[PDB]
Formats: sequence, structure tokens, C-alpha cells
Amino acid sequence: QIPASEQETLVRPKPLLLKLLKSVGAQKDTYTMKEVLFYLGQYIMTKRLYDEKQQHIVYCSNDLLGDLFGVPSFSVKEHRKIYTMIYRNLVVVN
Ligand SMILES: O=C1N=C[C@H]2[C@@H]1[C@H](c1cccc(Cl)c1F)[C@]1(C(=O)Nc3cc(Cl)ccc31)N2CC1CC1
Repeated sequence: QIPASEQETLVRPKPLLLKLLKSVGAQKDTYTMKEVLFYLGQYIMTKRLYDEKQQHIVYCSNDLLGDLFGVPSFSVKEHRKIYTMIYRNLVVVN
């Protein structure tokens, strides 16, 4: 469905994404998509936004992540949707 190559994509986060990334990882100008997915996953888990028991839904209406993605919640199974929400918060570099 999603190619493995997607995770090699180099990105420059927009300010609000960068702000979220900085609460879980070291700041730098450019990230891989692998890094962005890892750091956002860690952001979600540390802050207990993920309800794994009960439908694999992340609940983010009470959090900055909700502002980033424009949704009150989403399913962690919907990978293409997740990539699209992340993409709108960054600029791809070559
Ligand atoms: O399938 C999954 N089930 C749980 C994992 C993983 C999911 C995931 C992994 C690769 C690519 C995509 Cl698009 C993907 F969604 C991920 C992840 O590893 N990083 C991340 C980041 C955001 Cl913003 C949302 C969900 C996840 N989840 C973290 C759990 C704390 C919710």
C-alpha cells in the first residue's frame, strides 16, 4: 500500500510541527519521514493520546496535535490519511 521509500523522504517542518518535534527530539533543520513518524508516535504515546484498547484511535482534540492535523481524532490504521495530515505541516526537500 505505502512504499518503504516514503520513510526516506527529507522534510522541513513548518513552525507548529517543529514545535511538537522539539518536545520529543533534538532540533534540526531537516528530518526524514522516518524521524517525523517516530517523534510524532513518541509524542502521542508519552502524552497517552492513543487508546489502543478500544479501536486504535488517537484522540487529539485537547492537544496541539489536533491543531496540527485539523481533526479531533483519527485511526492509527489509516496510514495514507496520516501521511496527508503530516504533509500539510511540512515542505519536502528534493
Ligand atoms: O500503525 C501504527 N500503529 C501504531 C503506530 C503506527 C503508526 C504509523 C507508523 C508508520 C507510518 C504511519 Cl502513517 C503510521 F501512522 C504510528 C507511528 O509509529 N507513528 C505515528 C505518527 C502519527 Cl502522527 C500517527 C500514528 C503513528 N503509531 C504510533 C502510535 C502512538 C500512536
